[PDB]
This record gives sequence, structure tokens and C-alpha cells, in this order.
Amino acid sequence: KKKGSVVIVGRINLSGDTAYAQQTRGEEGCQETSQTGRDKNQVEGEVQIVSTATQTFLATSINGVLWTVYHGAGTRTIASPKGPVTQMYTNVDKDLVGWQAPQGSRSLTPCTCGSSDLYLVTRHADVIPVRRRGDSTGSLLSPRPLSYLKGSSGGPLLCPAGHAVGIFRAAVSTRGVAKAVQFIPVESLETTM
Ligand SMILES: CC[C@@H]1C[C@]1(NC(=O)[C@@H]1C[C@@H]2CN1C(=O)[C@H](C(C)(C)C)NC(=O)OCC(C)(C)CCCCc1cccc3c1CN(C3)C(=O)O2)C(=O)NS(=O)(=O)C1CC1
Ligand SMILES: [Zn+2]
Repeated sequence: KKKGSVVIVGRINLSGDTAYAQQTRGEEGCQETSQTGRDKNQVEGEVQIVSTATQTFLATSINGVLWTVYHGAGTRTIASPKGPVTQMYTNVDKDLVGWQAPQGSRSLTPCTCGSSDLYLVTRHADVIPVRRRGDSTGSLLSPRPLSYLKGSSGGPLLCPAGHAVGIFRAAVSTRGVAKAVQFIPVESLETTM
């Protein structure tokens, strides 16, 4: 047996004045696309909603690279119009993986603002205010149950300008309440690159 490819099943629309999620592919289609690695669907935007046979999470475009977490993706190839695409970046120590950004997608610019007022984008297209607390952490202004954040790993942390500050990695949870988030800083990405 072989593991399937990661498959783009949707995206987070941040184009207009309203953030909302869009599904671009259903479950049977996903199942098939994962097996073949052949995905002919048009890709749009910065924030992709992705899937394996077993898990669903997010993937983010930064500097022409579609980024996600190792815990979600493993070493899996990504489904594309011309077949499975091998990872160009793999880092288990950082819970980080990357593939060449798919044609049609748009990439976010790495932040150079040195600013601590951030915004987390969830799988549900919720825009969550986060205050930066260190190189890798940030507190939620309004804490949420873990449930609310689940499946958002691989999504972005944005600055007020819209620059990418980082990739959501793990939640800081106490007795099911998430008071903070842990992320992969964009500098780590730039370094990997
Ligand atoms: C539910 C929303 C969570 C965002 C999310 N991530 C996770 O679920 C990750 C996956 C796993 C656990 N975890 C946690 O968030 C846990 C938690 C809440 C489950 C209890 N937090 C924790 O241990 O904090 C503790 C903390 C000290 C802050 C960790 C810092 C170091 C973190 C770290 C550094 C380097 C490597 C690795 C890690 C952590 N890491 C590998 C790893 O494999 O973590 C997700 O949404 N996942 S998902 O559902 O989309 C999945 C399908 C893809
Ligand atoms: Zn910025």
C-alpha cells in the first residue's frame, strides 16, 4: 500500500471585505484525487483547506511555497494537475513541510513590521485577534475551547498590513480552553528557504 497525496479541498476567501470558507471539492472527489495525485481544479488564494484520507487542516502560501505542518501532512506529496508533487521542504523538528505553490494561488509576503498585534485565520474563516507574546507564541484576546481551533494548523498569523507572521502549529490549552497559540515564525520559513 501507498499513502495518498494531500489534496486541496477548499480555501479561505480573504479577497473581499468578508472572510469566508469555500469548499471546492467533496469527499469522494478528494478520496480519488488523493489516490491518483491528479488534481485538475483551479487553485485560488493564499489560504487553502487541505485533506488526507484521515485528517483535515490548512495550508498557507508564502513566497511561492505552499506551507503546512508535518503532523498533518507527513512526508506526503501534494496532488496537482500533472500528478503528485514531491515536498521541496520537510522539517520534522519544526513541524514544517512545504511544496512549490500551485499555479493560481497567491502568496503572502513575509512580515517586516516588527509588530505584535496579530490575526489568526481559522479553517472556519474566523479572524481572531492575537497578541504576540514571544518568538513563537501569542495569546487570544478572547479565549476559545480547543474544538474551535482544531483543524486550523497550517493557517496563518497575519500582521495588520496583511503580511504573514507565521503558521499555526499547536494550541496552548488548559482543561480544554485555549488561551494561546503556538506558531512557526515566518523567519523560520525564510531560513528553511
Ligand atoms: C487543536 C488545534 C491545534 C493547532 C493544532 N495542532 C495540534 O493539534 C498539535 C499537534 C500536536 C499536538 N498539538 C497541539 O496543539 C497540542 C494539543 C492542543 C493537542 C494538546 N498542544 C500542545 O502540545 O501544546 C503544547 C506546547 C508546549 C505549546 C507545544 C509547543 C511545541 C509545538 C511543536 C513544536 C515542534 C513540533 C511539534 C510541535 C507540536 N507538534 C509537533 C505536535 O505534533 O503537536 C491543529 O489544529 N491540528 S490539526 O487538527 O489541524 C491536525 C490535522 C493536522
Ligand atoms: Zn507586517
